[PDB]
Amino acid sequence: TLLPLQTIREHAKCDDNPRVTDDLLKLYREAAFEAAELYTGLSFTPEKTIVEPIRLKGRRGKIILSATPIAGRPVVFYGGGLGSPLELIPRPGSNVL
Amino acid sequence: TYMKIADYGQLGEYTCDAKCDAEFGEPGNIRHLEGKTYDYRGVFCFNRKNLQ
Repeated sequence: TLLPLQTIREHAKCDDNPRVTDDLLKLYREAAFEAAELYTGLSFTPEKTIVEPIRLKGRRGKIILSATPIAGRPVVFYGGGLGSPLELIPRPGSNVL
Repeated sequence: TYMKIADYGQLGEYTCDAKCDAEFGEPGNIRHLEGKTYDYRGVFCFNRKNLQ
């Protein structure tokens, strides 16, 4: 739904002459789509939810989230000397909190 | 007038980690009191001669 095969055969100048079958193009399209996701950092697959114990770093507690939540959903912390859970609305674009 | 401590009351107990439920507890009363006194008020009479 994001990118149809007809756009491939029209941009890559293979509409008339195939030069490749369809399932190989399907494998190619998955390959090109599994490469940009991890190169740019921006998550993919419609949303995800990570449970992740955070480790303290620094005297004031610099905390980087390994998955950079969306823009403003309050991240919850608990356990490890933290008596009561509390929310935290993070940075959009960066994960340094 | 005197005073009577009705009870003492509890104070928030033994939380290892913050759950914020028993903050202030509940104390007791002091119950000011009062009280009066009473009296007898009796009499009697003889005339002059049956006593003499």
